[PDB]
Formats: sequence, C-alpha cells, structure tokens
Amino acid sequence: DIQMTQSPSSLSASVGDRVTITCSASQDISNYLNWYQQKPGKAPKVLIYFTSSLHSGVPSRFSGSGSGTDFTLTISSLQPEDFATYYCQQYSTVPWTFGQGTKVEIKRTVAAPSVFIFPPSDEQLKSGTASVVCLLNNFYPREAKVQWKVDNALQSGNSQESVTEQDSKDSTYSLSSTLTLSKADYEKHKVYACEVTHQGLSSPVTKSFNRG
Amino acid sequence: EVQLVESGGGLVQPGGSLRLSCAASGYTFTNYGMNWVRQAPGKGLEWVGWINTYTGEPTYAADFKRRFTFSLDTSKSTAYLQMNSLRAEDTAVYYCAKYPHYYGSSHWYFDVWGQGTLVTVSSASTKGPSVFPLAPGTAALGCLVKDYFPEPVTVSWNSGALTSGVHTFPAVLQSSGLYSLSSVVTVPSSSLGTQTYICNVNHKPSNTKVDKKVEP
DNA sequence: GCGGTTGGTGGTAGTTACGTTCGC
Repeated sequence: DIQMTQSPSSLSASVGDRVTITCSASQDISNYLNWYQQKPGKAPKVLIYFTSSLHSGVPSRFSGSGSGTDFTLTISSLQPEDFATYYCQQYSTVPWTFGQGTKVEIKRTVAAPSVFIFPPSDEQLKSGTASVVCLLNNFYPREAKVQWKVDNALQSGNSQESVTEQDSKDSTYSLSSTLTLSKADYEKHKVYACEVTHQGLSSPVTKSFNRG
Repeated sequence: EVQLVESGGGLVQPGGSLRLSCAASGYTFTNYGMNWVRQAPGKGLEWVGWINTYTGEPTYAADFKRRFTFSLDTSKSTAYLQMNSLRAEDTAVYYCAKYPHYYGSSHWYFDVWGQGTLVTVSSASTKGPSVFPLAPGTAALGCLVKDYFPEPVTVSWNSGALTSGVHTFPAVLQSSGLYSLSSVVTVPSSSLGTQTYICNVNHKPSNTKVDKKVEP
C-alpha cells in the first residue's frame, strides 16, 4: 500500500503570505494526486484534483504541482478562512490512501485574553460537587498559562483545559480551565483564584472570588 | 442538487453490529460508485472501500472484508455499510462519497460527501449530561454540560437567536470516562435583568433536551 | 462558447463523453 507523508504537519503564517505544503508518496503515483481542505466539524472539500487542476468554486490562490513521488499545494496569499487541515490523497493503486494532514494556523497581531471566573452554581453544589471555571476569551497566540490558587496554595495540576478551534474570521482562541472539587473539599477553602500569563499581558491577570 | 445523507450512527458495544445508510439524491444513482471513508476523532482519513452501484460489486481495503459488508437498494437510491464484530478502534465518523459528475479520463476524486455519522464502540453505558449555569461593560455567562457519554452534544443560545460572542468548547474526557464541556457567551452587563438568556442543550444519544435560564 | 454545476440511455465497467443541461 502506498504511504503518503505531508510536510510540515502543522504551520503558522500571516494573511497574504505564500504557504507551501509538501506531499511525498512511497512510490511513483503517475500524477494521480488530489488535495482536500477540512474545516472543524465539516466533511473534507476537494480543492485540487489530478495534481494541478483547480476545482470549480475554489479561489485561484490555491494551486497544485508535482510528479513522481513529490507534490506541493501552494496557497499564494493566505486568508483567515484558510484555517483548516489539508490532506493529499493518491488514486494510483488501491487502497486509496491519504497523507496524515497538515494543520494551517493563521497568524495575527497579539491579543490579550479577557479573563472571567465562575463560582460553582447552587444547582451543582446541591448534588455534592463543585466546579470552578476560568475563561480566557479571544486571545492570540494560542499559548497561555493558567494557574489555580486556592487560599494561596497552587492547585493547577488538578484542573483540565479545553481550547476552541481558531476562529475563521478573527483568528483568535478562547480557553476554559475547570477545577472540580467535592462539595466537602470546596467548603474547606475561602479564596479561589485563577492567574493568567500570556504574551499580550505585561503582568499576570488574576480573577478571584471568596466562597459565599 | 446532488446530496448524500447518511444515518444509522450510534453507540454500540464491542462485538455488536450497526448498519449505516447513505441516501443519494439529485443524480443517476447507478452511474457513480459509492465510496466509504472514516475518520477517527482527532485523526486522519481512511478509505474503507467502494461499491459499483450497477454491478453491486464491492472492493474493500485492508482487512475490512472480514467484518464489513457493502450493499445497495437501488429502488431507494441507498447504499449500506453493515459492520459486524465492532471493535473500539472502529470508533470514527463514517462518510460516504461520490466521484464528480464527469469522472472520465482519470478525473477521480471525492467530489460530494455525506455529512458523516458517528459510530462509537464502547462498553460504557449511555448517560445524559447535567446542565449547570455559569452565572455572570461586558459580562460573560454560560452553561456547564457535565458528565455525559457518548459524544456528541450540541448547544445553542436563545434557540439560535444569539450567535455573536458564543464559544462552545470541545469536550474533555474526565478520569471517570465521562465527557464535560462549557458553552459561554459575552453580553453587556446592562442587559443582565433585561434580556433572558437560555442555553439549549441537546444530547441525542440519551434523548436528553434541557433548556437552562442563566440568571445573574 | 465552452467548461461544470446537469440529463439521459445503457449496462456487469468509474460506467464518462456524449446531448437533452447549467452558468458565466
């Protein structure tokens, strides 16, 4: 079976930049190579087929080239909506096979997160558990550090984070950090704080509340 | 319009069976093969195989023929993927896909795709989520969607009328083996007490529908 | 006019370039 390898596996580039993604086949595939674009929660969409043919409806900034075992997808002027995973696919020999995918992130200017903290609801507490939620809203770049301080003692390792996919319009991210305690454990502490470090912040931002 | 509509996805125990369907419309059904492609959560694309829709002849990749069967009902313009002896590693979104209107002279590519149907193979039991409010010139508010299985969950605000500033986070798998997520939105602090804010949570797998007023 | 987004007959085949179509 033909193994297809893309390079790079992930890249970041600015609006208007030229981006190239390479696809290498484990054997000669006779120009039978297609490119697809896949956005979060959508099926893949064909962009280029048969090496170099642009599909109807696809902007002319997308082009494809290659022969033998080496193929390239070029985006001549990257746009915010091009956030997506791109896949090459051979149809020389069954089974048809895809590359592993290349994730493309869109660079933008640094944007600090807006930080919010949420105490556990009475509804959850009545069931015997307490989730404290820290929200970091609309920031770039993606790297952010969240520390949890409960009466000044660090509990960061007990929390779980989730990050949104990059926004296809404004190229920002949002992040949640959730620290879940038993009702009993929650009630033995007073001050709950999340402290946020990000490139957009000259010093850490802390949001906190006092239990009850 | 050419469309492919899939159905039949759901939660099934290891060793169990599921039949997926791919209903085609808006073209001559027997002029195009039907292809099946799957994608494991957060993973790449894998071609399962295809079937010639006139001859009914299937071609399977790798070892899928042991456990999977492609079939047709041309009177319904529908292709089927029957899956038997399902394993955990079969958890994936399953797509059907067809070649372009003109595919001659090697113009072969997946032109139109179904929307996908998620197959989850797990010994874990279905569980509906608990929905808790995340209480609030910009205020943030939200809903915590806690302790559910399997995927997926959908969240809307005010029955879809509120879209600006909405962020629904990807679920995280907890130690328990249950998923949890939050959905949040930003509003003017002035509107707290003015506008009612309701998050609408749908967890089809457990037939759970919950509307939750998020009050300050 | 001419390349796709289409129509229609035949048919064991990606079947596929054609015409009756569609759209710049």
